[PDB]
Amino acid sequence: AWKVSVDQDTCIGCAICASLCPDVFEMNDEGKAQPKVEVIEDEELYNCAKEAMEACPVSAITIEEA
Ligand code: F3S
Ligand SMILES: [Co+2]
Repeated sequence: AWKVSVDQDTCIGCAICASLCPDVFEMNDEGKAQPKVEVIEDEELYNCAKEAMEACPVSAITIEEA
């Protein structure tokens, strides 16, 4: 279980995330990333989403674990 989130104020619509890792991060009505999933449990999906996080220029991707 890894829930993903994206601070809506930090984000600039740079869009490395939607590339890179597309099953996970999708560009909303106002050009700010959002996730397509409320939970990730596949690890290869996770990998791509952590990749995204390590990459986002303004770093507004936060992944989370329970
Ligand atoms: S800028 Fe926002 S659009 Fe994605 S790559 Fe960073 S979270
Ligand atoms: Co389960």
